[PDB]
Amino acid sequence: GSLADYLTSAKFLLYLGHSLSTWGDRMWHFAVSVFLVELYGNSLLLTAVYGLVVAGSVLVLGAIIGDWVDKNARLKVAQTSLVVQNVSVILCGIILMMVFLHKHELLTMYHGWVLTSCYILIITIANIANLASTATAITIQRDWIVVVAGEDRSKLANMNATIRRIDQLTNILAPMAVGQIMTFGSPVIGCGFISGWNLVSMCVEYVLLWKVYQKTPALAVKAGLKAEPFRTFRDGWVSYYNQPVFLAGMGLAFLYMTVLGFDCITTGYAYTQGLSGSILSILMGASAITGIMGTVAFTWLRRKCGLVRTGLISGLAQLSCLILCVISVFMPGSPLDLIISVSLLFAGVIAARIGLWSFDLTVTQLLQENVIESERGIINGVQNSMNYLLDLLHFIMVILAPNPEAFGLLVLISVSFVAMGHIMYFRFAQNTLGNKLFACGP
Amino acid sequence: EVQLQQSGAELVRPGALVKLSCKASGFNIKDYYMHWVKERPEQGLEWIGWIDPENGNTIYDPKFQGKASITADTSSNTAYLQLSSLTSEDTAVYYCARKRGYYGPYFDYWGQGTTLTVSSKTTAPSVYPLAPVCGDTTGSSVTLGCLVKGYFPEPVTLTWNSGSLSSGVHTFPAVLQSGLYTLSSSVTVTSSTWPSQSITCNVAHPASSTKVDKKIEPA
Amino acid sequence: DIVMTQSQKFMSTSVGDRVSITCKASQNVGTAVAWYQKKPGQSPKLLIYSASNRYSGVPDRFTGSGSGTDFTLTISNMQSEDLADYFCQQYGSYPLTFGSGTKLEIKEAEAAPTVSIFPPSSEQLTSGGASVVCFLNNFYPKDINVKWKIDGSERQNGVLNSWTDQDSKDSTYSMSSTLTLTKDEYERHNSYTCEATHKTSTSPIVKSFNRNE
Ligand SMILES: [Ca+2]
Repeated sequence: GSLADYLTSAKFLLYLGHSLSTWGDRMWHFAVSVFLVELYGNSLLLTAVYGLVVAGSVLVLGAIIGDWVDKNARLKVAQTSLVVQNVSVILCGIILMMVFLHKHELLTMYHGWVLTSCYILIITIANIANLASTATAITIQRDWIVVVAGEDRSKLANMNATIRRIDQLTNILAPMAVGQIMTFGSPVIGCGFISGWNLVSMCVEYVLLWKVYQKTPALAVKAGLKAEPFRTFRDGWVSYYNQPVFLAGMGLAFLYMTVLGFDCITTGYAYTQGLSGSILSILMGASAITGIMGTVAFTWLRRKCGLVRTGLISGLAQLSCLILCVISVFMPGSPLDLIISVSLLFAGVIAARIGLWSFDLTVTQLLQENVIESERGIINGVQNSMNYLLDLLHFIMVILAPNPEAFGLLVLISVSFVAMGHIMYFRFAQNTLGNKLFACGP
Repeated sequence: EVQLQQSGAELVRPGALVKLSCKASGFNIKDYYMHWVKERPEQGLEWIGWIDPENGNTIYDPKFQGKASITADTSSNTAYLQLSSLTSEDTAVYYCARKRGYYGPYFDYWGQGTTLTVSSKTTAPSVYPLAPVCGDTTGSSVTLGCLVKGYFPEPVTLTWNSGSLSSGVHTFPAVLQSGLYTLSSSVTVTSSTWPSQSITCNVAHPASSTKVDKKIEPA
Repeated sequence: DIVMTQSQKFMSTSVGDRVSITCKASQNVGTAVAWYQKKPGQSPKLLIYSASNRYSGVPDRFTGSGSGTDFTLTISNMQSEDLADYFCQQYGSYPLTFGSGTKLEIKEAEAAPTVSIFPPSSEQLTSGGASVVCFLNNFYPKDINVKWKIDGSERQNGVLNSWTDQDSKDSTYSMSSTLTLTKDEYERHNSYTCEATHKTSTSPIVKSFNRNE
């Protein structure tokens, strides 16, 4: 009965839906990345262009997407989001398979611009898919995790942590599956498989969400119901500016500007120095494990010493491991100048990942619990927009100077920005638990 | 339904120790923040501090740090306020409040308020009164009055007109002087009864059982 | 800390009109302002939070407005049960500070204040107690001034005044003043006066009683 109890319940169905959504949307993302690379071939520059376009679009559009979410009905919003995202995936896949079948034929069928037109259409549709995914993630996580968790702060925390663990495991195990499939036949078949997976996943997820709605009756009472884009943008941004939790929300955003974060740094440096071929799997495993300890440490610290003090401790940890990284880069051993050094750098990045995940969970919970219900849309959309604005600045920094001394200067600047973010969070903390900021023991 | 119950009517000698209870019903105390608020007579509200029942963290106001403590008990679902080194200033009304988060928009539910009085002496009241009719001219004014002085430690409930309460009767608010209390009440009605057969005013002290009646005679 | 100020303390209003309560902060607090209503011998209850949003169950005649530094609470067509105490609170930063509060009242035709005098009671005099009392009843303007001219001198010592509250019957205010002196002090005098400086007329109403009568 207990096993049957959980299997039905109201948390497990939400977990299942989130897992399916993330799995589909990451397999498709990596498949899109590989296909475009195969088509053009120019690495680094094109990936950065794609990321820049994505971030620039999502900033502006999510600013309005939050408003559209907060002033409609929940079930309708979720259903619309799922439908849009999956239809977008199907159409983009159809076009990609078409251009693969007749590359040179489209290149000269009428003009040389057919190929570029198809390329920009692919970019546009893959973008629309990302907007839909952002919208559904916002609404599902924020609104439904807040309402289904009830009044128990402990249950809210456990649920946030479980979502983040599901996300890290899905990242580490998804690329691998995409690879095995894509490398077991002509590309046209991998695309087909991914599209079919997405469609069946959409149907099952709609059914699961309807079922969840039927078990939480408090999900139907929305307080508030019972040219214009510029106005919405301005109102959203000023509302974000005037919120009592502003300095906290900005503190997270400054953490996104960093070359010290994974993915970019690992690919770049390993390609320049240390390809190996087996160390990268170990690094992926280490990153996953440390993310998991970050989540569990967040839970324990929140239970023991409260929220704000959890943030301060997480910040201390991340800053210490990044000082280890800076000592590493300045060594006369010369990683690139300005084997021990790369190890030190990766260790710094990993422990910084621990601290970063703890801090992110803290800030997310603060947002969830201290924001008035009617704005559970505007504020979150604006925060996403700002995070991706800093990510765009990071991309500008990466593309500007690709030299080794440039990499050293980038490390220093990223550490500086992390420090400024943590200083703003410290000011927010002092403005709350004034004087007694220390003394973890109550 | 949600409500909070408080003990009330507390009298304390200066420098003593006192506890104020706050019992919540209908919800778990550990899920919210509990705040304590003070209200002085004819003064604005002041914020004392708050407690988190989950882990027992307490934040107070700088002006209240040295003499205020807040404790909570989740097993009995109650909260307690501790005041030390009380002076005559501290007499006030104290309220229990419930808040959602660190920067919650509002207080949705409040207690009923607890009256704390730092007093020094207890005694009975003296009622000396007289109607003035010395060399008056008009006989159509009536305007009699009574004055009770030196109320010990309670609030009198003086009733005039011997239960034949005319609508023209005003009970002036009591005032504190020399650690005692004083009050007066005037009735100006039934002008034909002035000098003629009149009624009496009865004052009763709850804390002293001093229920005495006096009839206002002419000068 | 942030100090919150309400400039006006009394709103003299009639029924059915619109009134505006002003709350001005000393710092750019943003939007984090709430309003409360409380009645004598009661606990305050919510009216508006975040300066714009209303609370479920509140009547619609209450509206909130303002932003940044200045905030206002608008009452449309108020009735006989909205006569209470209102104040504004902020939650932008700690410690939380409450407004001074503003109370409402009602309008009535201006009226003159009556007066009366009473000599020291003989029973109190026997117990060596001298206390003179004057009672003014049914005033039209709440503000009034009294001057106890003892022995042709405005002696500003040992005088206590206690004003009443507005009566629901005739919407009037009354006050009583008392002057306490020693038993020998009353005997060593023959002049005692008390004047009332009301706004009804420029003539100062004064009733007196010699110590010989
Ligand atoms: Ca999908």
